[PDB]
Amino acid sequence: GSHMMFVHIADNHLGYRQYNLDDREKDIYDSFKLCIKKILEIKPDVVLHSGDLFNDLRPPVKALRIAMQAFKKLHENNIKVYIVAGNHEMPRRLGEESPLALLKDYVKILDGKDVINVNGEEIFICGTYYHKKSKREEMLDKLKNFESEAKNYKKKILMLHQGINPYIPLDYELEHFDLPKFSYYALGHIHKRILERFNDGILAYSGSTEIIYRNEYEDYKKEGKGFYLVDFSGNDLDISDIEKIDIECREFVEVNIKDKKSFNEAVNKIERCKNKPVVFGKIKREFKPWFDTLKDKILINKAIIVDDEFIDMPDNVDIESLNIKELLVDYANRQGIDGDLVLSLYKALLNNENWKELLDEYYNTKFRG
Amino acid sequence: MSMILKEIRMNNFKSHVNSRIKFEKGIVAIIGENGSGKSSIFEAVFFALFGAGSNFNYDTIITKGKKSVYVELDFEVNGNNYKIIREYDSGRGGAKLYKNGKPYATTISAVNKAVNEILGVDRNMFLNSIYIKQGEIAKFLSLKPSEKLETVAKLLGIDEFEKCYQKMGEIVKEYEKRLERIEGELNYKRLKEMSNLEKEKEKLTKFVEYLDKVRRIFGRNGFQAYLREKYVPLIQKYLNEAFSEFDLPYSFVELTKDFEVRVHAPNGVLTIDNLSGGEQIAVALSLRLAIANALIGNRVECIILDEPTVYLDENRRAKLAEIFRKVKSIPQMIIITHHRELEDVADVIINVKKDGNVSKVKING
Ligand SMILES: Nc1ncnc2c1ncn2[C@@H]1O[C@H](COP(=O)(O)OP(=O)(O)OP(O)(O)=S)[C@@H](O)[C@H]1O
Ligand SMILES: [Mg+2]
Repeated sequence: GSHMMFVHIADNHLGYRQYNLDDREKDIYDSFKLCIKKILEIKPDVVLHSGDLFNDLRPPVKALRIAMQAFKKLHENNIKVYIVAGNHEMPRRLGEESPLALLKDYVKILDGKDVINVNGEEIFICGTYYHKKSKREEMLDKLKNFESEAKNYKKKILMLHQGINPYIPLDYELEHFDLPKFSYYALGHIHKRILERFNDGILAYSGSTEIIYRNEYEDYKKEGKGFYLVDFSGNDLDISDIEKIDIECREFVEVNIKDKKSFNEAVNKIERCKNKPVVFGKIKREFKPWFDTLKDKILINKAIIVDDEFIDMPDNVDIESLNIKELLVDYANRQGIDGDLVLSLYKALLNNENWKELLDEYYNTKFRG
Repeated sequence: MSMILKEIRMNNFKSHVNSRIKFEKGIVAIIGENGSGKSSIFEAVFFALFGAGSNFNYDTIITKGKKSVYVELDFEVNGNNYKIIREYDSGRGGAKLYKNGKPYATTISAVNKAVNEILGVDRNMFLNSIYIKQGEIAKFLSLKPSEKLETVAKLLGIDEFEKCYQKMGEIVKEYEKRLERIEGELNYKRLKEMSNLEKEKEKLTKFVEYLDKVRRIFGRNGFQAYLREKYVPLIQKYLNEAFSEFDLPYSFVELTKDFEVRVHAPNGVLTIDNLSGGEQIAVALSLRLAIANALIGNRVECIILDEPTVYLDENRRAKLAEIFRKVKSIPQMIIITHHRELEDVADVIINVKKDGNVSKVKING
């Protein structure tokens, strides 16, 4: 008795065609179809979609299809599905409709309150679409009702597609304290997986569904991309009753080909590879022809042919804000002149001050010629 | 030179018979069909400030029906808050300039020499760094390498030094008459050691020396040339730091001594000659934004770019939208395209429709 399980999923980016590559397009569709399958094979009670199902606002026919099909099944096998539209899905000239509208009888598009019955027990859901940081305020409003309307129920779930302060440290449109106490936070927008306690409840970023940027690979092997299977049986939840489903992605491989020892380590990766990987990074110029050798074990080579001349770090952080004043002074000394003066002679000449003075001064004062 | 545009009002200005427009900061973005009225909004901004000098054709900017032309623009510059006005009634106009409420100059010629120092760049150094007209995204790189060092010498702060040079050339004038003075008195002037005026003659002479050796620390072949050199590497950082986000097939981009662009391909170096339309515009855009970052807190202004996405393909447009968003060293970039991308990433989204020859601005967000 009493058994209620939902699948939290996000950022599929259907329709994305990385490096203009027919294959990578198919890769994105495949890794999604897989999820829908696995999820169809788990007949979970509810599916939470945290946004960015599509890539653009006018996704291609085929992506639209591939979705409408998968979501068809979902609701054909009596699965309830909730989704908030992400940044890629919020129409900018209203009068034109988000692509999500094409899934309207398969899915409920959240921008409000709603309650679902599973095992007579009543649970609470709220969510809303991607809000720029600009309109970040009107948002707090939204989460207020949400908070209020939600106090009444024991179990509550929040769906949002924004980025939040501690979790993306860079570009974010909401902060940690900036949100009320819920039981699970099904989030979208961060592509790396994220799962951790918070405000008595579990917060989560299902993550993407493939490698959309090269930098998600290292992040991919540690934590693996897929979705979250959440067992909301007992009265509470921990990282324990949140099971994670995995999924295989196109493989990436970073080569930094400097010497003979390296060109080999690079071989030790490409063939040590499930399918044809995408290779990226550096490759000294003298090794290029002997790499094109592997142009058939490779999917695509986005690595940089470095000139033989240069042999140092260029991506090396060297924060330079040339302090004009500092430099001028440091310089003038190298030559033999009172920098601390010629500098002062400088500020003075511009503000149209009395130079005679400054000179007449220094002359008598410090000038021992 | 921290400059920002608040709002602007215009009357009888080409297709803009009458309309006012509010300029919110960040990702400002005018948008509209062809001829909606997009560039005029910034033809006008540019009139207000620098009014067409020569007695040019005023039948150009005046709505083809009308007789007059009124434009007034509101902009916070170096902290303060100003307002310039310029008009024209069949044959004659003049320009008033308010400073927080209190006018600093009130004549065509007055407000003129006033707007140059309250901004720091002439009319053409303006179009070379603050207002980048439609067609001229690549202009800079198209310049003679002297013309390049000339416009960069101003945008960097090197011109001021050339002032200090020719200043120190006049200052070495005084302490040389003074020195002649003493020479003339010391006219008719061992066991013979040097007198007091002889000791001053000397000191004053080893002074001039010191003075000149400071003049030359201001010279073209001097500190101007150190500063420059100590500047390129840094610009390069940012150039390549952004050029890469375009995913073009190229190692890095060398930025030379004399601001030449050298595109390192796997077997060879390509110049802005060999690059392609779209490719030129990328490096172009990347360089402008690049120098912006380089003087991050040396001078933080706004920028107007008109169709930055010219020639650029579907992939590149969006890469560039992603770059602009990411851009931090400029508070106001208003951008004028008709393209989808830059829209869907915009703080503001100022829409221009044109109702039969007359244009109407419907500010959004
Ligand atoms: N002196 C004038 N009197 C009345 N209308 C004018 C005058 N000068 C230009 N226009 C009209 O204003 C429209 C162009 O305004 P612009 O700012 O230059 O164009 P735009 O909205 O940027 O369109 P683009 O550049 O092709 S995407 C054209 O249709 C002109 O017909
Ligand atoms: Mg235009």
